[PDB]
Amino acid sequence: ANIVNFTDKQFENRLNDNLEELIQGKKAVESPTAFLLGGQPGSGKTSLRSAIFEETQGNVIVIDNDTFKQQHPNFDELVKLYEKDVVKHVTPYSNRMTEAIISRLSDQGYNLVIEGTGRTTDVPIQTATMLQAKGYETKMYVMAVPKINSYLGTIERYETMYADDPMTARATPKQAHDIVVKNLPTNLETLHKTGLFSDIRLYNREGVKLYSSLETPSISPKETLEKELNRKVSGKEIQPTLERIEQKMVLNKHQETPEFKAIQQKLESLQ
Amino acid sequence: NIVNFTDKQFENRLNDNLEELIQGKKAVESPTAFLLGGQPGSGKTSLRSAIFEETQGNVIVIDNDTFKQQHPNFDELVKLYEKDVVKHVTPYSNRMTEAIISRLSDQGYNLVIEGTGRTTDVPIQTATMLQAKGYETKMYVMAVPKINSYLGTIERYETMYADDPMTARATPKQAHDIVVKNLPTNLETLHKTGLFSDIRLYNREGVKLYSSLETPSISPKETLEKELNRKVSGKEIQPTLERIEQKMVLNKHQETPEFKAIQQKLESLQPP
Amino acid sequence: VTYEKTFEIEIINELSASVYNRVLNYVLNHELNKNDSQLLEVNLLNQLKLAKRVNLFDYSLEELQAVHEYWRSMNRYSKQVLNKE
Amino acid sequence: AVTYEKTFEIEIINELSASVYNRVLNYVLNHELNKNDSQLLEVNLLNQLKLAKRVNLFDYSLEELQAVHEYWRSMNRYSKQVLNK
Ligand SMILES: CC(=O)N[C@H]1[C@@H](OP(=O)(O)OP(=O)(O)OC[C@H]2O[C@@H](n3ccc(=O)[nH]c3=O)[C@H](O)[C@@H]2O)O[C@H](CO)[C@@H](O)[C@@H]1O
Repeated sequence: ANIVNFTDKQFENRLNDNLEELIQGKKAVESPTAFLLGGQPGSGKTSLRSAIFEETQGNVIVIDNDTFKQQHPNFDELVKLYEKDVVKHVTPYSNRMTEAIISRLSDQGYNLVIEGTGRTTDVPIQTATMLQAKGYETKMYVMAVPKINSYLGTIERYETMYADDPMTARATPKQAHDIVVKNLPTNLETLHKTGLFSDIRLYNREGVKLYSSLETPSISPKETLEKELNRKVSGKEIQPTLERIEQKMVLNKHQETPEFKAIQQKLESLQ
Repeated sequence: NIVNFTDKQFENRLNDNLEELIQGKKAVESPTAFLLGGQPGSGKTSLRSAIFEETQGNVIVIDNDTFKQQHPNFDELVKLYEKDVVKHVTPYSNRMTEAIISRLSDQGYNLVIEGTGRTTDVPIQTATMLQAKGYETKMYVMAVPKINSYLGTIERYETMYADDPMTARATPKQAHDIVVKNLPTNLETLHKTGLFSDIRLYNREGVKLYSSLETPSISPKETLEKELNRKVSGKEIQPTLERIEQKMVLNKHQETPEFKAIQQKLESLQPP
Repeated sequence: VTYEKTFEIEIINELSASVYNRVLNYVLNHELNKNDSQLLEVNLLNQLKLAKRVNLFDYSLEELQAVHEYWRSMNRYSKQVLNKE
Repeated sequence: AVTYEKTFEIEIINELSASVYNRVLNYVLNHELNKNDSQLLEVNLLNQLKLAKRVNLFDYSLEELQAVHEYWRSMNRYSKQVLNK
């Protein structure tokens, strides 16, 4: 019980607000479409949100598990205890919330964007099936991004949030990034085979469609994704990203990290 | 000539002003207007408080100074006349104050009209114009020692400067002294006109010191003079001096006649 | 009614008027639609409108100090956003 | 259609806005404040944020997005300071 727990009334309240915010300027439709997001951390899955915002012309609701982490009634007390190692403790809460939101919003039939990584086949399959027996068309838009670029993205993200709030900041473990990369190509093929999705798409960072299962029904997403994931990035292209993170890391005062020292040896090999 | 402005620019700002001011307020069948008096630094915001309580919050405060920076070309006017910008934007603020009083009195909201009481004629014409619209008219004035109000102007200025150096303008000594000099005689004058159902004097702490309604044969003149001319104890100005020094140090205004005065006074009040 | 609170209320009034007027002026000057909260500067104007609705006479010193630092913040921020010509 | 630069901002703004808004939400709910009473300092804050959060970020310039980044840094600083009783 105690600090980790929360009364049903406390959850009830936060649910009401969340729903109230989310419905702002949105109507329910008769052919509701749920877009399940995919991509390793640092991909920039926000790119997908903008493509889906455009596709649905603004009538779509984003359900992002992360945005509820700090919404645990007792969160304040849970930092005076666990500081940077707090995330684990509040995940129970944020998972329950997301599933109640996805639940109530799908009862009414609003268009949905559901934030995901695609680390597992379990979650999207379970979500897609739940939604289909409710009238939803279900799609899956996934980032197709070089592993080096996405790994750099995780580094930059953390470094920018350190500059915002030195207390909130916590980096994505390299293994957490590298697992989604190792698993995702195969996971998308397994999803392809379920025929639960009317369209699986691959987008690059610039919003450019690289693959569509609807357009190319006998081609696997797998080969195409691996190719981008593995594609080697020119010093030409990687030049600005390196410079930007380097200069952000001086302000954050992080020279003495293996990540920064590895940037120096990439910036030195190209001078 | 950037000092001028179109009638439309005025109408647009008038419309916003009115929205803002009627928010949560209600026009009534028997409206009151409360004209304020007191030298700069006397703390007239204390009067707004008492009136808010008296009207249970159903009052609209009308304050000339809040309109000065609302001139359409204001930012172009400071980059040209700098410290001396006030005199150029007063015509706009005057015309705006009058338009706002006119419209709100047309409807019949309760009003607080901020003012110094530098004259009798201005409050008189105001009261007379409002009476022709069914307003009861009262006058609520601050009675504050001339040294407390002067220290008030200083502190105001240095607290404003600490928030924003551009926005802060020193009250000139004359503006303060002229009102101190005129006020007591001006109140007796106003008293004799009978236009005001009540003339009240309040002190810094919100205590009502005099009421023409309660004592209609005693004039406000003497009670106000006692207070303007009251000798203030060293022990009474000290907290104010301390706050002033604090802001002046922060603002790097140590090299002024004011700061050396305040520093000498504070050293004279130290337990030997 | 402490002079301390009265004073803070005086300063808050002058500062909040300064900030509001800078925003109002810019919104009016650039002919921006007041009914469109999507427009950044209008959104900010609407936020300032809510801020001004409060009765400051009902606040404590700690609350007043909090309001004061609100207007320092918007003063800083408004200058930053309004950089159009 | 969209740049990495801008979308990286949007992603940052989102995590930050959620962090600031949730602080204020938690305070309001836990202290049992009437969300309908915009006279309460903490409820007036919430309402402003409800207002700021109500925008489409995909429709802003990079300049505008940086401004919005700066806003939520203000609210971060301010919210922490004001709920710091
Ligand atoms: C946004 C999100 O959730 N992903 C976070 C999650 O990754 P993670 O890989 O766990 O994200 P998943 O896509 O697996 O979803 C996580 C949880 O969100 C809910 N969910 C998600 C998708 C869905 O279609 N239906 C559904 O209900 C479920 O409760 C699920 O268990 O933890 C990481 C830390 O390890 C964070 O860096 C990610 O930001």
